[PDB]
Amino acid sequence: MDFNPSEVASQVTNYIQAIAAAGVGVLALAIGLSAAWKYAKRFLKG
Amino acid sequence: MDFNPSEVASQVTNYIQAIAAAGVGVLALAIGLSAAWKYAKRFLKG
Amino acid sequence: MDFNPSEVASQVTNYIQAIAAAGVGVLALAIGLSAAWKYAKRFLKG
Amino acid sequence: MDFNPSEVASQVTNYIQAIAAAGVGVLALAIGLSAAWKYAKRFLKG
Amino acid sequence: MDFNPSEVASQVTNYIQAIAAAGVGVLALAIGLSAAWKYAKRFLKG
Amino acid sequence: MDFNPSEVASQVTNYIQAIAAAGVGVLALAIGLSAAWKYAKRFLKG
Amino acid sequence: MDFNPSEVASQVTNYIQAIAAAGVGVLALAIGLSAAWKYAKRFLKG
Amino acid sequence: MDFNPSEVASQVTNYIQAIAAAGVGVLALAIGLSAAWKYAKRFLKG
Amino acid sequence: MDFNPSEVASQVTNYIQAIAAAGVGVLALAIGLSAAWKYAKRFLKG
Amino acid sequence: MDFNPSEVASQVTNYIQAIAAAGVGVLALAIGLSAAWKYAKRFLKG
Amino acid sequence: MDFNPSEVASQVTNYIQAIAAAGVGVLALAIGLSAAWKYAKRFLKG
Amino acid sequence: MDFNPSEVASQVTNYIQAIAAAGVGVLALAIGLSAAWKYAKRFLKG
Amino acid sequence: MDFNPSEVASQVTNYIQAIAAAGVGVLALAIGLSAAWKYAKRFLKG
Amino acid sequence: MDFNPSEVASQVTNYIQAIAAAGVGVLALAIGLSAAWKYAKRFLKG
Amino acid sequence: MDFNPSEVASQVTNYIQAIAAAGVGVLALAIGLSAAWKYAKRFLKG
Amino acid sequence: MDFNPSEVASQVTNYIQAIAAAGVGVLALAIGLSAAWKYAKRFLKG
Amino acid sequence: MDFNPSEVASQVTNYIQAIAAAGVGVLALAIGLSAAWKYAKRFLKG
Amino acid sequence: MDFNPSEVASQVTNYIQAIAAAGVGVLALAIGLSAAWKYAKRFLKG
Amino acid sequence: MDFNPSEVASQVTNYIQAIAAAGVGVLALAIGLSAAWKYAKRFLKG
Amino acid sequence: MDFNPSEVASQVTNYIQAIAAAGVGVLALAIGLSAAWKYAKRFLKG
Amino acid sequence: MDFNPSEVASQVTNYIQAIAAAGVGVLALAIGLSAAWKYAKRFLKG
Amino acid sequence: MDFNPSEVASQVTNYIQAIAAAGVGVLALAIGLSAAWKYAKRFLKG
Amino acid sequence: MDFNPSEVASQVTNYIQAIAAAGVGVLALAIGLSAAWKYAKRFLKG
Amino acid sequence: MDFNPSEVASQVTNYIQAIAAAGVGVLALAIGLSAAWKYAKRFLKG
Amino acid sequence: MDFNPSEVASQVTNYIQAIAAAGVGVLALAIGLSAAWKYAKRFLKG
Amino acid sequence: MDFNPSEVASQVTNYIQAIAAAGVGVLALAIGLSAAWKYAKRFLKG
Amino acid sequence: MDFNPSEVASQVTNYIQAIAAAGVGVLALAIGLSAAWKYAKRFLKG
Amino acid sequence: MDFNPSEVASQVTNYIQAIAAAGVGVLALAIGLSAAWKYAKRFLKG
Amino acid sequence: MDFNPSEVASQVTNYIQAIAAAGVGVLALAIGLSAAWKYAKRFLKG
Amino acid sequence: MDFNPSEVASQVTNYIQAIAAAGVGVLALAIGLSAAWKYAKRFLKG
Amino acid sequence: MDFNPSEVASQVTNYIQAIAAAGVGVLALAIGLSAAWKYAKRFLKG
Amino acid sequence: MDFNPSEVASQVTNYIQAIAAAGVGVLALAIGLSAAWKYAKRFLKG
Amino acid sequence: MDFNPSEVASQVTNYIQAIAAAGVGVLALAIGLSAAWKYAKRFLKG
Amino acid sequence: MDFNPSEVASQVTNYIQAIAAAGVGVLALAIGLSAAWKYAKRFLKG
Amino acid sequence: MDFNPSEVASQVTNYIQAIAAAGVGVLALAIGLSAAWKYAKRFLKG
Repeated sequence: MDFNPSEVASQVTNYIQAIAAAGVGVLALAIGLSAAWKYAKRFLKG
Repeated sequence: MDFNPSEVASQVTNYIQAIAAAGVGVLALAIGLSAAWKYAKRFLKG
Repeated sequence: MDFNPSEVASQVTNYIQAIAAAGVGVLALAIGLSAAWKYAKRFLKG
Repeated sequence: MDFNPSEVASQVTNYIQAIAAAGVGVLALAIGLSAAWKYAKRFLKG
Repeated sequence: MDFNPSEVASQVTNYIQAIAAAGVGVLALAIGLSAAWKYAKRFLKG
Repeated sequence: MDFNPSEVASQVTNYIQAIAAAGVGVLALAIGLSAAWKYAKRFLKG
Repeated sequence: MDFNPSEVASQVTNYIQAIAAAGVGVLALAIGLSAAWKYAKRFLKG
Repeated sequence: MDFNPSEVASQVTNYIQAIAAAGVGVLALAIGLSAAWKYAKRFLKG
Repeated sequence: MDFNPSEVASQVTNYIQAIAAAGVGVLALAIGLSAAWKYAKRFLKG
Repeated sequence: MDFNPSEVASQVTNYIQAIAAAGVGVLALAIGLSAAWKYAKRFLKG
Repeated sequence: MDFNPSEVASQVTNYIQAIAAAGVGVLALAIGLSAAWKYAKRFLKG
Repeated sequence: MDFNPSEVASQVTNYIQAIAAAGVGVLALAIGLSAAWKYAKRFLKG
Repeated sequence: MDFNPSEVASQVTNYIQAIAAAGVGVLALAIGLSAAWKYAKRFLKG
Repeated sequence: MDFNPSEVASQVTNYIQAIAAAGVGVLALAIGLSAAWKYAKRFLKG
Repeated sequence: MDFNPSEVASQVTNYIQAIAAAGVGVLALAIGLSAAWKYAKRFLKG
Repeated sequence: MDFNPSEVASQVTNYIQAIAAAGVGVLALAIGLSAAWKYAKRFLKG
Repeated sequence: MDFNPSEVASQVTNYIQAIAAAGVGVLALAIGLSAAWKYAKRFLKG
Repeated sequence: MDFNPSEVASQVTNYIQAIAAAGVGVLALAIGLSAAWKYAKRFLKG
Repeated sequence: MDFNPSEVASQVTNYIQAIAAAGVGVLALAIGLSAAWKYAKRFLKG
Repeated sequence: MDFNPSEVASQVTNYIQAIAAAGVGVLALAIGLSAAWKYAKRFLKG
Repeated sequence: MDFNPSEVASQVTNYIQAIAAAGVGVLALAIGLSAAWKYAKRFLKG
Repeated sequence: MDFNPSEVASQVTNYIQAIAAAGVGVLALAIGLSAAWKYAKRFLKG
Repeated sequence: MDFNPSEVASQVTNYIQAIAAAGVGVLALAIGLSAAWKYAKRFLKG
Repeated sequence: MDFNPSEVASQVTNYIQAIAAAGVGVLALAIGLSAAWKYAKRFLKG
Repeated sequence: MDFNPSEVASQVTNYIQAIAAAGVGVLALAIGLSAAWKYAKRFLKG
Repeated sequence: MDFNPSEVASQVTNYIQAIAAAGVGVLALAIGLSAAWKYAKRFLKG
Repeated sequence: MDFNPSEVASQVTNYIQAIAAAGVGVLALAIGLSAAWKYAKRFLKG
Repeated sequence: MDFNPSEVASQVTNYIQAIAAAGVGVLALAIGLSAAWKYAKRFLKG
Repeated sequence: MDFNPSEVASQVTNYIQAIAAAGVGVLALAIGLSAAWKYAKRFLKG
Repeated sequence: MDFNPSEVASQVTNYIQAIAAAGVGVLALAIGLSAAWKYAKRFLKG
Repeated sequence: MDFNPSEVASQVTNYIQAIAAAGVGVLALAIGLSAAWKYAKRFLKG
Repeated sequence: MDFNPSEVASQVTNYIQAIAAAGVGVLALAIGLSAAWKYAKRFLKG
Repeated sequence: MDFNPSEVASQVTNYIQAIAAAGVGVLALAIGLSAAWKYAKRFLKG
Repeated sequence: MDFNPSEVASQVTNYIQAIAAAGVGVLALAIGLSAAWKYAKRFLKG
Repeated sequence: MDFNPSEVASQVTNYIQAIAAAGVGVLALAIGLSAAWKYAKRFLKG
């Protein structure tokens, strides 16, 4: 069993598409907000 | 999840239309008034 | 357990809606005031 | 402890009501005076 | 004993709720203050 | 598999064209507005 | 008994699905929080 | 010893009440003065 | 007596279930803690 | 004597409760201080 | 019987193809995961 | 009686199939575990 | 049989070309992403 | 050493009493003069 | 006397229960400690 | 075979010229952009 | 790939010619107007 | 000797009280000065 | 081969002369422009 | 590339000769007019 | 003499209590110091 | 090679004499002009 | 050597008394001048 | 090298004596003229 | 018959060429694999 | 000889008091300087 | 050889006196200039 | 026959030149790759 | 033959001069590049 | 041969003087430049 | 003579007390040093 | 000869004093340098 | 002949002085290099 | 014939000088190589 | 003659005191060295 460990490269990688997103990916709703958060202060700052 | 963070550009931006207005936008009622406020003093100043 | 860490993206994000607000969000009562604070000085300044 | 940092928005904000006043707020006694100060010179200026 | 190490995930995690708070969590009383601290200087700065 | 990791340089980079835009790119509608936001206050300021 | 040690590959592997999760897996509730923990400080930091 | 690091949140925080004041806090005697300092120049400026 | 030494495979193996746990198994209470121990330092580190 | 090595799991583990604390645990008095140490510099930095 | 022990080289070797896989081979499902496990922590770590 | 000692080669060999397994063979349930035992420590170690 | 073990150097090595790739190689799709993942946060960070 | 940084608030502040005066303070001899300077031109201007 | 040497299997075996323990068995008090010994260095190492 | 492992230094190194480029190298199209990305915000910021 | 990142200096720079213009450049139609805006008020002011 | 490493938590910690002060602690004489340093420039800046 | 790694100091360094320029170096055409960009707004601002 | 950024001083400066003129320079046709504009009112005012 | 080798388990074990301490045990005075050593550099690092 | 990095202080510094001039230095031809630019408007303004 | 790093707080601090002065301190001869520089223009401006 | 940065206070300051003059200093020939410029208009204005 | 036993040295030796190979010789297909087996774990381990 | 290896704990530990100092300890003369080094740049930076 | 590594603390430290100066130290000729550079623009700015 | 066994030293040794290479020798193509494998991850890691 | 094995120390050692170089030695062309690789990102990062 | 391995301390150490320089040492020509690189952007930034 | 061989157990055992020490026992002076040797490198490593 | 092997403990140990130094001991001249090497980059890094 | 075998202890031992050196002894030229080899990578790694 | 068997001690012994070498003696060319073989893997391993 | 063979026990035994030493006894000079030989490699290995 050697073809096994390669086909597996498919096993980390499918676990990763959304995952890589968890900090960066759902967060864009709150994170752009860090940007949106800027405007929060400038209307105040202008 | 990568299409996520772009679609999100829609999330800061919709939070911004009125917001950008808060200092400049409701204030035009009181701010033009800073202008209107000028006349306040000139009828007095003329 | 891999579906776990994604469903979790729901765990930072729900902690964030008000939170992101704490500096920008309650503060708009005092912060616009930084703007309102402007007028404080102009009636004096005009 | 996450509800903590929001309830706290109450902690900057209560520190701010008078505070925001310190430069603008007690000063209106002396500052309007900057205005009152105008008249000081005009009776002289008229 | 293998079910042991998983049930344990409960052992770090219960040690963490307040803990994660210690720097961010009690500190919001002093930290928002870093924000509140801003106003400290602006009434002075305006 | 070594030609793989280079061809991949194509994988971050295609994820980036719009992305790099998200803060700077959709925002130019609201951001120029930060500029447009200037005029907001000057007609008031002039 | 030689088919034994292979069928066994099933014995480490079933012990692993949740297990691999214990540090990474339950922790995403507290760990994303390390991320969520970021926001903790920025509303303060902005 | 885990209850230790939380009870400690009490250790940074008690070190902070006056401390946060050092730049903003004693300074209000000299800093409002930056404001008071304004008047210094206006009686001269009026 | 030859069936003896096989039936015995049952004798090491029953001695092993908890045993294998001793370093890894009770320790997950203290070990996850090595993980929990991380958070110990980050609230401090953030 | 085989029940011995398991009962022993009790021997590392009781040696560990405070111990795990030594770097993280007494140190929270000085370590939060690394955090408290932050404020040290900001009142200076603000 | 001497050709016997060589033909036998076929007897260890056929017992080995999957076997060699047992730790490395089924495990790639959980092991790449040790890699996949990395990403677990970075979305959190980024 | 000389054909006897050869036919006997059948007598050690049938005693051996499971036997050879006793240390390696039942143990794969606990031994892979030595491998599974690895993961025990890494979720802790990661 | 001695030429055997050398010709075999061909047997590990052919098992290795893709294999060496499994962590580094398929992953460049997700890994550059760790890089691509950077941009995820900067449009937010800029 | 934590009482140190507060007692120090005494160190900027004592450096400030005259200092704050340097532009506004010695200058009142020349600055009122900017006022006195007015009269310079009016006896000429009347 | 032939039943003698078998009944005797009882004579090595009863000498062995604790004995097998001597290196592994009392030592678990000091040996887990080799494990406990790990923590000794990590609180220092973390 | 010893001259082999040196001639091989040629084998990592030829795999590296473009590779080293993958994060830094294709990315300069998107990365300078991080710089170009600056200007994105300043025309807005000026 | 090293000549790549330099040739790229061409990639930010071509993105910049008009861009640098966006706030300053289209705006001269409205901005000179800030100047033109002056005259707006002087015919009124003269 | 296990009570040793805990009692020792007393050994880093006593080395730390002043130490933590060295950059933040003696420096408040020069650092507030960074603040005091501000005033240096404003009497000049007002 | 030890004289190799030093002679190589010549290999990063020759890759650097223009490179260091890429952000600062081609950009001076657009960057001074950030300065030139100032004038853009002042003729408007004067 | 270091001689680059100096030769560039030529790039802002050539963009400036007419530019500096835009508000002051074309405007002298309309601006002297602000002066010419005086006469507009005096023939009326005399 | 068979009870001998067990009673002896008492002979390694009594040699071990302090001994196990020698690297970990006296060293906590210098080792926590490796931790204390951290602070050495941070007051410098902050 | 340690005398190297000091002799080098000569390498940034020689790159700096004109350079520091680029914004301030060639620009004095156009910048004093910002001053000269004043007069542009006053002959108009007087 | 631990008393060393504290006694050293004396080493940055003695390097600082004049130093802190270099920008603010010798410059008061030229900087008040920025103030003195004001008068330069007002006798002209009055 | 620490006495260096102080002796240097001599390096900005010698660059400043005439420099501070450039706008205020050569200009007094043209600037008093702004005053002289007054008379230009009054002989006309009287 | 004495030349017999020497000519026979040919009889063990011809039985040995492949034979010596059986453990080392066919096994290089599976054994290098023990080496190849290394890589199995490192792509996972890197 | 067993009391030997413990008494020896005295042999690493006496080698350590100054030693632990070498990087952290003499260096505080140059390292605080890294801090002192800060001020180097701020008088320049203020 | 143990007295060696301490006496050596003398070897980094003597390499450091000027070195620490290289960025901060020769640069004060050009850096104060960053300050001197200020005046460059103000005579222009006043 | 005694000169035989020495001349034979030639028989293991000629079997060894390539052989010693099999794990280390062909593998340098894949092994340097373990090194080359590093770069795989750093372009990703940088 | 005993002088043989020493003269041989010459046999590993001559195989080593370049060899030791293979990872460190040819690689300095690509490795300094890991350093050169830094600059890759900073011109982008500055 | 034991005096050999010490005299050798001379063999790593002579390989190190320039070597240690390769990243830090030739690079000071390009690295101070990272500092020199600062000025690149400030004349632009001032 | 049979009591002889037992009384003799006293003859190996008295030869052993120091002896067992020779590698472990005198060596603790140099061996802890292997530990002490650690610190050798960390002050360097920290 | 039994007193021989103990007196010998003197033979490894005298071979060790400098020896233990070879990697750690002469190297402190180059190794502290790894520390000194830090400063190499920070004057550049500050 | 019995004095023979002792005098002989002189025969292994004289064969050993250099010999023991062959792996450790000539190799220190290449081996310290394994240490020297470290630096190879750090100038690259720093 | 009795002097015969002693003179013969010369007959095994002369057959032995090279012979003893055959495994250890020619092999040092390939065996040191087992050592040299180490380096084979470390340049790869470093 | 029977007392003869016992008195003789004195004849093997006196031949043995040094003899037993020959392999173990003179060799401790070279053998501890096998231990001393360890250190040979670790200063290299650390």
